Amino acid sequence: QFIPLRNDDIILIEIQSFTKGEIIELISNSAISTKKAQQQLLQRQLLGSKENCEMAYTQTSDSETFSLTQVNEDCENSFLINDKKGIFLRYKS
Amino acid sequence: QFIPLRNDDIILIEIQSFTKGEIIELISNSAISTKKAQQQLLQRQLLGSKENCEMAYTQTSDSETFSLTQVNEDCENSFLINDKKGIFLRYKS
Amino acid sequence: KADHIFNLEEQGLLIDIKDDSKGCTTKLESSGKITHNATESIESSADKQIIENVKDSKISITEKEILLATKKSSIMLSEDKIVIKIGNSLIILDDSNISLESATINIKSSANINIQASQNIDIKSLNNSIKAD
Amino acid sequence: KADHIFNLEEQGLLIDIKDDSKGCTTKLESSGKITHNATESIESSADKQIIENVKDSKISITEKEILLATKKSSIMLSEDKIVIKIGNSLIILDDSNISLESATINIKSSANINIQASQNIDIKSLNNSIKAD
Amino acid sequence: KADHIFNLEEQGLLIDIKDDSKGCTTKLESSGKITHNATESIESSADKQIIENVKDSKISITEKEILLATKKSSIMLSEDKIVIKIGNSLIILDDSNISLESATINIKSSANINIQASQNIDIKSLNNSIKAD
Repeated sequence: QFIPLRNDDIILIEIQSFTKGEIIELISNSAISTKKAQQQLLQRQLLGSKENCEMAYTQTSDSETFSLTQVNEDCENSFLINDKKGIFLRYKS
Repeated sequence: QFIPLRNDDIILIEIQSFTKGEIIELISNSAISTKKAQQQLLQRQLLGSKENCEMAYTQTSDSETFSLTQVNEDCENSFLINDKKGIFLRYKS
Repeated sequence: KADHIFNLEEQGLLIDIKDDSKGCTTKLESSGKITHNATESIESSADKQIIENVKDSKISITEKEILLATKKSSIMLSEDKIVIKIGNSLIILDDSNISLESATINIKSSANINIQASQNIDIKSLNNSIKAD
Repeated sequence: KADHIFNLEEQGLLIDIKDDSKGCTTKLESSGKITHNATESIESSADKQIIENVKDSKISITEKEILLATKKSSIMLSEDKIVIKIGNSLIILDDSNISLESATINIKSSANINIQASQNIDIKSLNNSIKAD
Repeated sequence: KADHIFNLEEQGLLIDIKDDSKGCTTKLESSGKITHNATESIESSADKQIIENVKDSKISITEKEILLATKKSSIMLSEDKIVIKIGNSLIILDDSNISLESATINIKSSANINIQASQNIDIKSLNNSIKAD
């Protein structure tokens, strides 16, 4: 993989000597849920600038869905795989 | 990414002081091969509950395959890309 | 400002490309049915053949010759030679050569049978050639 | 040595499967248009019906009977019984039985009206049955 | 209890949606061939045109008028006016108005030429109007 460090993340930094700084851990995120984990189960990345591409597998109590969406200014791409319905391919606006 | 800690994983836990516990490393898996690594080359995630979605790239000695499968109770979704054959899309039961 | 779907289910593809007023909705259901729909038009061009077959029930299209055929029955819309068959009754339609072959001919009317020409007329016959008033 | 594309846009599917010389280019645009193209041939078989409908303008294909119909107008290419209708003027075409029903008949020519037979000929009539020279 | 495939290869799409007994198998091969298959039926509706073209070999469908045309040859299944052309031989088929225009007419039979009416009959002519027995 190759995920470089974006701006606006918060980072452990030792100062290992006089003029030797290093980076150890990461203290931030950008994708969680905000619900009680009995209604949502989010498992996903985010991508690029604007964070507009979700490789999400959001099993709710309803169904198990897979997704590759895109949210752009009125180009709204997607990719969906259910279990009740199955393989979708959509374009919206 | 956002992969929360599932149940039934085994975990290094220091006790950094009186009433300060933390979590450092992970000692478990859920996806390997069981063959001699001259016949299979598995590279994959697993997803959600029941572990039923594999983003696998299983190059055997036969061929290089890509896969996004789903194993549900008689809804058996897939997505395959070979080199000999190419882009597939299937639904089975 | 439109919307687009492409499915796959137990039944089959349910594909549409829809504006609010219009669309193009194609299926391939699992019940042996194929359908296609549109709100203006369907065109389909080729170079040699456009053939549809259900147990010798053809509509073929070549460059020149349109066959509309089943068993014992075939309109042949050939170039300059229309042939309309039931054995045995041909109707050739040419530039200047209409035959109406058969074994038997029956002809009815109610007001007129106007039979004109611009040269001679010959009605050759056998045992009877009758009339009434 | 070929190339293959499968799109989706605001307009619709722009699907082709192309060698350098040949190809098969299908669309489903959003403007109510469906097109299909090829460089050799198109075939399509079924088992019961091949039906196309635009406001009672049919071309249907059954196992036996080809209907080519709109309102008041229907060529029926049935098996051994060609029926060509405008009410009221039938032209049955059978094995040995051609009728040309109508109300009125007018017939023109310019060189010959050769009317031959191999048995008797009967021209039954009413008030007039005329000629000229 | 069915199965579904959607391919892409060097040759092209090999798409089927199959139960054990039935299915719908469409291709787009790279050899200029398009095929579609089913086990019951194919339907396809539109609103203006259904046109197939291979070097002026049409089958078009409008709301009203079915053209079945190549060069010099065109059945026009218009509403209430069947027109069947080879230049120069028209056969109009109307409600009560059948013409059989040509330059020449030849007519054969073997058993009967029954020519009846319910009003007068006029056979106008020139130089000959002959018979035999």
